[PDB]
Amino acid sequence: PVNLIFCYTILQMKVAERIMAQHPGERFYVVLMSENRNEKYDYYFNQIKDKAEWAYFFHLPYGLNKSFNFIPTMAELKVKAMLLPKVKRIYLASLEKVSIAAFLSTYPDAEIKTFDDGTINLIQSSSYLGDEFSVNGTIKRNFARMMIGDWSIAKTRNASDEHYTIFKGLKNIMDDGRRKMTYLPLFDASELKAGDETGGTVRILLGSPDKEMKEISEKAAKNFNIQYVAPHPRQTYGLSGVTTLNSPYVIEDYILREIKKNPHTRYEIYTFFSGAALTMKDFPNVHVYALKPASLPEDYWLKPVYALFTQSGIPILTFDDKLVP
Amino acid sequence: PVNLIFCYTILQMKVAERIMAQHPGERFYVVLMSENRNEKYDYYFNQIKDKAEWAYFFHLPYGLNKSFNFIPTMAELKVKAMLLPKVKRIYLASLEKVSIAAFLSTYPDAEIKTFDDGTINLIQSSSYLGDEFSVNGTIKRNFARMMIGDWSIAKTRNASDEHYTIFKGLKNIMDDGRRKMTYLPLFDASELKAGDETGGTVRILLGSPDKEMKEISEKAAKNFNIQYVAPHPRQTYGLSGVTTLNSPYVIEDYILREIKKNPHTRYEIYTFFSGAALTMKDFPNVHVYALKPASLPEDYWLKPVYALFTQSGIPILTFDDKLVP
Ligand SMILES: Nc1ccn([C@@H]2O[C@H](COP(=O)(O)OP(=O)(O)O)[C@@H](O)[C@H]2O)c(=O)n1
Ligand SMILES: Nc1ccn([C@@H]2O[C@H](COP(=O)(O)OP(=O)(O)O)[C@@H](O)[C@H]2O)c(=O)n1
Repeated sequence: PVNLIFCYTILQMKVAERIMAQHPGERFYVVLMSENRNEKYDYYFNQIKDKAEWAYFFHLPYGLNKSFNFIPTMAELKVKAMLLPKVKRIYLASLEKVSIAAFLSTYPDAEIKTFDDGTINLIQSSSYLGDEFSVNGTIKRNFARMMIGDWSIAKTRNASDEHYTIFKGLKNIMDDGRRKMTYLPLFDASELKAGDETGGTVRILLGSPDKEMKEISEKAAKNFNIQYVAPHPRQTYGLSGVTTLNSPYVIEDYILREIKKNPHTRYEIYTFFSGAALTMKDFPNVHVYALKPASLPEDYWLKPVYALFTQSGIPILTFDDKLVP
Repeated sequence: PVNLIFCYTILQMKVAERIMAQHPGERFYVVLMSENRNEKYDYYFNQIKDKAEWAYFFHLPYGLNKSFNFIPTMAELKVKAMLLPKVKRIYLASLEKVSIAAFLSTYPDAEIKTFDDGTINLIQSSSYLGDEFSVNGTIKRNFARMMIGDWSIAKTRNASDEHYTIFKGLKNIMDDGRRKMTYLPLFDASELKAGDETGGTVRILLGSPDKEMKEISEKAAKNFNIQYVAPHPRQTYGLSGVTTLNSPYVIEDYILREIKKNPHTRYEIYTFFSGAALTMKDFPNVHVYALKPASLPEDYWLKPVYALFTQSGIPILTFDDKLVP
């Protein structure tokens, strides 16, 4: 159980030091956020790093703060005035209307538009009311409590008149009557020239970011005879006995390039319920499979995941990982 | 006149690219804010940096985001759950209740306490109603409009039950009946052992951060025969013909050390109305002077500055800079 202190000036750091020296028995994490860095600043930051359990110094880009901790002069007013950019419109993920809400309000006349955060846009309001979410003090209740509140503010607090979704035909949480829904497809399957699938089958497993799916994954690769793993961008460890595909592209892009180059090849994409299955279903010559490992709990994925997948036409294969050496 | 786009995932960056490619004639600044960095992320960031008029990639500290752009698994819920720190209390500058407001609300049961931003705490509510601030479309009106709103939310939106001020005897903007005011003195003048001022006078000019006070400053140093300049921490250029004092300390600290070491020396501190004069007035053997250059406009400092200074007992000297070679 910790205390936080936030600073943005040297004198505020001296205050942080007085506050800590007054609570010798307490734990402190201390964040300095400042546009300036120099000998003077560091010296007082490092004084705080020596007393705090943890300390971080965000070195922000010049002119992000349009207010002042001091009383400004006509000079200091004019400079900030004429560097403050002139802002007509702002685009952001729906949930960023919550977390970058304080910046939004400093541009009250900017027209706002949002786009999907990701697959989290696809869980509809009522789903967060399910029994799955309604036990108490549980980790699933706290999540639902949170999203319900966050979506509320994203929908009701800084009027934005349009929402971009990348998912064709699945109801969006932001489709609330208060805004235009626009479909914006990220991926161009035309000009690919994909024909009949002769000359072979390439099998790829999508990697999981959970370091704990390493052994399930390796078994999946063996069971279904998959040669390649496409690692998750949030993924950090490796699989043994499976050729990892190293590439700067995300999977969808990489697969689009391969189809262009290999227009007769059957592509099989296996995934533990990654969002990619949803963006990829309709790709020509691509066949997507959800893998549901029997050894994980049933509640390891939220009920809405299963619904979304079968609603989207993706096979959910039961996989008996425990029967694989 | 610009458009902003904010992202926190690769797919959101692809959306940013579609949005820009659809407004070829518009200017874009694009910010990616992400906890992960790698080949995959950079590649898509650099794609955006090639189309945007400007682009910046904040590489945030792990686990700052307690929500999800994807639908999380029981694993992904548990990990975030048990890394999310346990937070009892949060300390921050009064105005940071506005700018870090969205983080505050994600800790609804944390007890909150504030401290002064700086001298800006000393301008009282009504002062922002002055004629000085009440012409229209002016830069001074916009400032007052802004502070009035910011103070309102700092005072009324995330109940905090105590405010620390570093200024003894000057009314604080946060002294609104809704909270305890506590004086927290930053600076220990006792144990200094300052005696009668014999053995000489040391004169120091406080540097201005306005690169445009360079010539006024140099003249001040010459006029009043000041040998040393203490440069501002926000200050970035140098003075000619004045020995700059290089030190990691801020002025108050540095002066405290000097008095200990030189307990019979008279210290004269000259300043164009820096906040330091307010924290320093009562230091033993320190005599502070405000310098008001005749060649600047009268409205270069806000009326409340002058009031605060004379209210605080600091001499305001008229300085005829134009009469100095
Ligand atoms: N192995 C993988 C998995 C996901 N992805 C990308 O990650 C996106 C969504 O994955 P997800 O729902 O498991 O979690 P997040 O990626 O939204 O963080 C997909 O649309 C793919 O572009 C990938 O490139 N390779
Ligand atoms: N030449 C100077 C001027 C200010 N300062 C520090 O800056 C603080 C306030 O200066 P100010 O009101 O001109 O503007 P800010 O410093 O609040 O940004 C003082 O309390 C000093 O600690 C300094 O160390 N040296």
